[PDB]
Amino acid sequence: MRVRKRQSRRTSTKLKEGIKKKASAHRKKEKKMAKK
Amino acid sequence: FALPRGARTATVSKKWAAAAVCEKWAASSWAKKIAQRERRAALTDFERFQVMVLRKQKRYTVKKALAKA
Amino acid sequence: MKYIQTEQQIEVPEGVTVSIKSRIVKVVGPRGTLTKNLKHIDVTFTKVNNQLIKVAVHNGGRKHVAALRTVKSLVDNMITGVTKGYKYKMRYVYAHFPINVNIVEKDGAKFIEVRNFLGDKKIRNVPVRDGVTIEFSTNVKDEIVLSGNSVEDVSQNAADLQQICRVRNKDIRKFLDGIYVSHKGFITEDL
Amino acid sequence: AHFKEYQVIGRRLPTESVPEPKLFRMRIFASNEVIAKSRYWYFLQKLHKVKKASGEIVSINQINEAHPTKVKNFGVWVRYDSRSGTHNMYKEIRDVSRVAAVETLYQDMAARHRARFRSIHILKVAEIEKTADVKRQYVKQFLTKDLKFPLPHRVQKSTKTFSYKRPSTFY
Amino acid sequence: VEPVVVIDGKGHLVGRLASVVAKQLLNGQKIVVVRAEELNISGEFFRNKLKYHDFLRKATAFNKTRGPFHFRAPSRIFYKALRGMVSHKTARGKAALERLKVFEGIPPPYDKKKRVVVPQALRVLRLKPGRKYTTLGKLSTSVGWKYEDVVAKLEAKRKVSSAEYYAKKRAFTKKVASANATAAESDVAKQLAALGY
Amino acid sequence: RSKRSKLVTLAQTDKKGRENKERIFDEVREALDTYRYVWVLHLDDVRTPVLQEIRTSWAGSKLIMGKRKVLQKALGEKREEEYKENLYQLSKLCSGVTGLLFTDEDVNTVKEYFKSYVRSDYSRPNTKAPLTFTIPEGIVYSRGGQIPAEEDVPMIHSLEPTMRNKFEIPTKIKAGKITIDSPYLVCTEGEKLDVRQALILKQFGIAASEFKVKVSAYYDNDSSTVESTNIN
RNA sequence: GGAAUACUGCCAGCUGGGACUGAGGACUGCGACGUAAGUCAAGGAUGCUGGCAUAAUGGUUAUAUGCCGCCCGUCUUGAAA
RNA sequence: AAGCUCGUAUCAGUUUUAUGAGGUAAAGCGAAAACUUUAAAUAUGUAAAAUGAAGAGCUUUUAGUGGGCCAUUUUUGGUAAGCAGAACUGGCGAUGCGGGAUGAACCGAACGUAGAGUUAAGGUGCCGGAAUACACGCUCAUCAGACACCACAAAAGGUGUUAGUUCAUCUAGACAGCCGGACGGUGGCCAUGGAAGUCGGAAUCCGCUAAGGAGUGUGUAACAACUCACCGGCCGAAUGAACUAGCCCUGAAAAUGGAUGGCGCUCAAGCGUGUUACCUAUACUCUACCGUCAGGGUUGGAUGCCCUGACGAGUAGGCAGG
RNA sequence: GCAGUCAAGCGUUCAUAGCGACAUUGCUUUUUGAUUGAUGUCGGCUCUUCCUAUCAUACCGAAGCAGAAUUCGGUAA
RNA sequence: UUUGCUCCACACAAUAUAGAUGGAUACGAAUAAGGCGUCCUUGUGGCGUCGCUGAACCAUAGCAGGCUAGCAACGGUGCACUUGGCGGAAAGGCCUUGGGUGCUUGCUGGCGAAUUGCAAUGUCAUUUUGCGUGGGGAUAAAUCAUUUGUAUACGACUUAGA
Repeated sequence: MRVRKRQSRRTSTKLKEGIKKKASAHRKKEKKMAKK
Repeated sequence: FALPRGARTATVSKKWAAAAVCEKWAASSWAKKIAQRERRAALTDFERFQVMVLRKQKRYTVKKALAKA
Repeated sequence: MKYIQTEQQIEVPEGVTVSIKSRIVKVVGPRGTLTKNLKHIDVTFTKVNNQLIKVAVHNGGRKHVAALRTVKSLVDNMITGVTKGYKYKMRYVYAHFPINVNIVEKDGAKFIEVRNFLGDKKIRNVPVRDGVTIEFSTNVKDEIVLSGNSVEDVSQNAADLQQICRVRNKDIRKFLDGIYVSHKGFITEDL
Repeated sequence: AHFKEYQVIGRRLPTESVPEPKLFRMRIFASNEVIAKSRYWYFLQKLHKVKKASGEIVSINQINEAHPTKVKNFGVWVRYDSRSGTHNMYKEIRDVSRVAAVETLYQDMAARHRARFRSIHILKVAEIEKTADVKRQYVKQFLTKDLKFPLPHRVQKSTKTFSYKRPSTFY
Repeated sequence: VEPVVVIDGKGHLVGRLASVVAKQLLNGQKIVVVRAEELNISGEFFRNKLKYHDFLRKATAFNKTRGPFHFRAPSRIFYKALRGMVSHKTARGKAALERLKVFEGIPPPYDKKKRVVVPQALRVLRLKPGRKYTTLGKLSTSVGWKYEDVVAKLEAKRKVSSAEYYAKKRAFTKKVASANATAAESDVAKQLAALGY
Repeated sequence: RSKRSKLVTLAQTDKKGRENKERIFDEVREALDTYRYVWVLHLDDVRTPVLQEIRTSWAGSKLIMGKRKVLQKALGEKREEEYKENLYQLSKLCSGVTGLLFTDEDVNTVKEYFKSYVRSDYSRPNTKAPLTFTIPEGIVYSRGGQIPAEEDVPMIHSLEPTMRNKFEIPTKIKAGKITIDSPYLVCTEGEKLDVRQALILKQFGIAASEFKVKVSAYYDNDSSTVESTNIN
C-alpha cells in the first residue's frame, strides 16, 4: 500500500500561455498548408 | 378509478363523478390534514385565544381522567 | 435500453417453503433450512401462488438486469440444495508417497488433515465448513465425498482441499500428485 | 428556448423581365421570428446560392399544434454537422406537440452528440399513425396494454435545514 | 431554533454535512455531531482509502512533528473536512469552530437529547441506488483508529437502555391516546375541531 | 459492448438460404406432378448409408427429405389452396422428420418391402437396450470384452479423459492402458437409456438396436384420398 | 357551431408597501381646478409631536473585529528580476 | 504660444453614388471548356448625396522626444517540428479600477469628492456576496473531471456504457442451446518405416444429396474417437455483422510532502444544453458638492456679481494660482 | 534511412487529380563459427533523502521446466 | 502571618458576556421499506391504520402578572424536605415514595392599574471577583541554603537531615 505520487492538475501560467501560442501556430500552419 | 386510455375531458368528468373521487379524497387523513393546516392558517388572534382557553379546559378534563385511570 | 420492467421466474416444488422479507431469503425444504442475505441487490419479490415467485427490476440498467438473473439462480441453488443436496467426489492420486487423509478434531472443530504429500513432513489442515459432511468412499480407492445443502460451502471446501495440495517448484507435466474434484452431483441420483 | 414553429415563405428578388419567382417555403423551429428568419436565410443559401439581398421573405406565420393535448408518436428526421462529416439521424419521440418533440430532440442532441442549435437541421417531423410502424424500443415500450409502473425511492424536498425524523423513501 | 442542535451523523455524506455545519456555525448556531463513526463517503472503500493514504504520505520532510497531523478517528476526519470549509486562521473562524463538538457514539449528556438529521446531506436522499459508498468506521480502523470495538460495545449498551426507555414511552403514549379518545365527543372537542385543533 | 465474440471458422460450405428451400419446393411440386403415389415416412435417426440404400432401392422412384414446414406448405396445409383435394388431411398427420416417396409402383409391394426392411444401428437415448453391457475389472479393451480379448488391442490412452469426465466412469491409466477397479454395468434390459449411456454404448461401438423404416400414410394421384396404414 | 383562455403588445387605467435625496430662498413662469372668489401636488420640504441639553450626538485617541494593503529610492531594458 | 484672416468657414481614421483593380471561375445564353458579354463585394484611389462637427487656414515662434516587446491580418520563403523577411492594425510604455485563487501582454472597464439605483466580465455547496434553483440527458475513473482545445502525448487498443448509419437472416421459424445426420470412388496423386481429411508439394475433382471440405482442430506409430463446415427435430421471437458519434479506461513517467486555490463533490458541487432568479466595479442613470472650461446677462470684491451647460487618467514637458 | 511492392483506410464523392497504418530487396558482407576504449576540468571520499526503469532477498506465471541449475515475465523500494 | 483558609444563606458592590428573551421535545433498524394499534395457531404471521413535513407537540390569559369572595374536582404544578432505586463514555443526570407548604386560567364574581404624557432594550439572563453579616468545617507544604552521586555545561535530576 505504498501509494505513489499523483500528477498535479494545477495548470501553470507558463504552460497555459505556451499552449495558447502552440494552438495559434497550429492554425496558421493549417491555413498555409491548405493553401499549398 | 376506471378510465379509458386517452379519454377526453368530458369523459374524465363523467368517470370522476361516477367514481366519486372528491368524496374519497375528502374522506382521508391526508386531505383532512391539508384542511386542518389551511384552517389553522386562517385563524384570527381572538380565535387563537379561544383555542388556548378550550385547550386548557380539555386538558383539565383529560388529566383528571388519566389520573383516575 | 433502460427497460421499464424485467422479470425472472423462480419455481417452488411441492415440498419447500420460501420466506422473503426485506430481501432476506429463507428456504425450508425436506432437508433443512438455508438463509441468504440479498440486501446488496436491488430487486422486488412477489408471488402469485405457492409454486412460482417473481423477481423484478424496475427501470434498471445493464448491471441491474445482470444482477437480476444472478438473484434468481442463487435462490434456485438454495431450493436445489434444500431438496436434493450436493455431493462432490474428489480423488487423490500419487506416484510414490501415499497421501494420507483423515478427519481430525483440533480445538473442538472438524479438520481434514493431509499427511505425507510428496513426502512432506508438513501437516496440512483444511477446516471443514459448517453444514458440509466429509465421508470416505466405500469400495473405491482414494475418494473423499463432500455432501451438503449449501453448494457454496461444498464447492469452497473442495476448492480449499484442492488448493492446499499444490505442487511447488516442480514440473506439473511430471508430478501429478494432488487432490482433484472427480465429480459433482446431487445427494439423490435416482436415475 | 421555448420553441415555436414558423412557416416561412420567401422568394427571389423581383427584377425587370423576371416575374413569378420560385416560392420557397420552409418550417423553422425557433424561439422567435428574428431567429426564424435568420435560420431561413441560412437554409436557403445552403439549398441554393441565394443571398439575403438576392431574396425576400414574403410571409411568416406561427403554426400552432392542431390537437395540442393529444399524445402522439413522432418520427423526426434530422441531419447535423460535427468535426466529421454531416450525419443523418432518425429519432422517435412520444409527445403532445411538434414543438415539444423538437425541443426534446435539441436537448437530446446536445446531451448525446454534443451538437447545438446551429448544427442541427430538422428535415421532417411526422406523426406515426400506426403503432406497428414504430422502430425504437424506447418508444415502443410505452405502447403496451394496461401499462403500469411504480416510482421506487421517492426523495422528498425539504425546506428547512434540519429534520426531526428519519425520512422514508416510500411511495 | 434550538440553543444546541444535535445531529446524528449516521447515514450522512461527509462533505455535504460539513458544508451545512460550517454555514450554521459561522451564522452562530451551536452544533454537536454524534456517531461520527457512522458517516458515509460516496465512492468505493478502496478509493477513499487510497485518498487517505495520499494524505498520509504528505508530511514535512525535515521534521515530521511539524508536518500535517494525520488524525485517524472518525470525529477528527469529519472535523478536518469542516475546518477546510471554515476560515480557521481568523478570530471569527476560531469563534465559529468553538461552537462545534463532534463525537464517536452518543456519550452523556447527549444520549437523552433529541437528535436531528440534515436531509440535504442524507445518503438515502442524495446518492443514487447502486452507487458504492464507504463507511467512516471501517475507513478509520483500516488507517489506524483503535477504538472501533469499544465504541460498538458502548453503543450496544446505549441501545439496550434506549429500547427500554422507548417501551415505557410507548406505553404512556398509548394510555394518553386513549384518554384523549374518550374526550373526542365533548363540546370542547367539537369547538376545538371547528377551530382546527 | 460486452458481447460474445462469434466463432470465426474458415470452411468451404456455406449455409444455402432461401434459394435451397425454393428448389426443394419446386422439386416436390415436380415429383407430385409426375408421379402417382406419394408416401409419408419417418426417418428420425437414420444413417446416410441407410438413406442411400433406400435411395438406390429404386431408380424410377424418388425420395425427398427436408424441412417439415416447407414440405407441409408445398403439400398444402389449408383449404384456401392446395395442389390436390383433401391434402391437408395427410399433411396434418405428419409428425417428425419428413420423408416423401414418389412412385407409380404397387402399394402392396412397397408395404411388404418397408415391412421386411430392418437394420441394426446404434442404440439411442430413451430407448430399450437389446443387450446389457458391463465393463470388466481388467484392462479395458476397445470392443468391451465381447470379441476375443487376446485378439483385440486395449482402449487407447487418448480416450481416458473423455471416459473419466463425460462418461462418469472411474478410470486410471496404468502403463498406458485404461483400467477400472471393479466391474461396471451400464444398463439393464428395457431400461431408459441416458444420453451418456447411449454415448458409452456407441463408444464401444456395439450397434445392436433394430432400426426400421416406418410409414404413416400415403396419397394417390388417381383417387385423391388418404389411407391410414401404420407400418413400423 | 358558438365561445372562453393562453401568448405578445398598448393605456395621457387604478391602487398598496420599501429605500435614498429636500439642492434653492420676497414676487415674476408654464399650467391645473373653479361662473367667480380664489385654491393647487404647477420654476427644488413643509406641518405636527416627543426626549435631551450633556459627553447624549460628535471629535480625538488607544485597542478589538471584518475586508484590503508587499519596502522605499536609484538604475536598466518593451518589461521584470 | 503670439499675430493676421474668416466662421451659410473648414472639414472627417465613416458610409453611399459614378469612375478602376486580383477576371481569379459559381453567372447564361451564344460561332461546333477553346471563345468573350454580364453579376451580390473581401479590398484601395479619384471625384459629388448621407451622418457628424465650432472652430478652421496662414505667418512667426518654444519644449520634450529620436527604443521597442506582445498579438491579429495579409503576404513571400522554410523546417523533423518550431519558424524567418515584410506591410497594416491593435495592446503596453505615461494607467489606477472589477474579474481570471495568483501574474507584463487574458476578459470587462478607463479614474474629481459622496449618496441611491442598475449592470459588465465573472460567478451563486462551504471558504465567499449570490438558487445544495428548475429541466432533459451522459459519465463511475486502483489517484475521473471541473482547461489553456477547432493543441501535444493522439495511431490506435477495450467482452465499459449510450445513441445512431448501412448491410443482413427470420414463424414456407432468426440468435443461443440440446439431440441426430456429417455419405460413396477414396486409404485421390507423389516422395516416407508408417501418414487413411489433420508432418510434407500440386490442381482440389465426380455422384447421391435436407446436407456433408479430397477437411476446421484436438487426437493415434498408422488407424480409430470426438469435433466444425453444412442440413434436420426440439420450444418459441426477434437476432447478428460492419461502421459513426458521446462519455469512460489504456494511449509512459521518474525522483524532499502537496495541490481543479482549498475543503470536498458522484441522479455532482463533473460534462452537454435550455429557462429563470440572484450577487457585485472607480462602468451606466439620477442628485448634491468641489474645480476647469464654455456660452448668456451685468453703470446699479468689474481681477468681480448673476444665470446656464458640459467636462475631471497621466511620465517628460507646458501654463497658472498659492 | 533510402527507393520501392500492393493496399487497412483516407483524399471536396472522385482507385494510377493524390495521400496513406500495418506487413515484404541491399548495407559494415562475407557463409561451414577464420582473428578483426574514451574522457582533463572534472574525479575523489563521507553522508542524508527520494524514484523505480529491481541487482539480491519474499511471493507468483510460463517455457523439454525430469531432478539440479537456468531463461523470460508479474507484484514488490 | 494581629480570625488567617474553606463550604452554605442574605446584602451590597464591582466584572464582562463571538451574543437567554416559552421548551435542545431521547427507540433501534430499513429505505426495492417502515411506524402505530389489534388478534392468534407467536412468526420473515393475519387484519386495520399512518406518512405525502416540526405548518408539529407541549406550553401559553392574571401589576413582567397585584389584593380578595365562592363553585366543582382531589386533578396539574412549583418550593423546602423524605423513601426506594437506576445511570461510569465525558456517569454529575433520570425515575420514584410520603407528608408539609403555596398557586391554580376547570367555572362564577368584586376591587387596583391612568401621568412612562403618541415610540425610545426601557433594564427581569448568567460568569466571575470583593466587602459585610450568621451557619458550620480543617488545623499543611514547597523552595532556597546544607547534603548524596544511580545525575550533571548552567539549569534540571536523584538522595539525606528536628
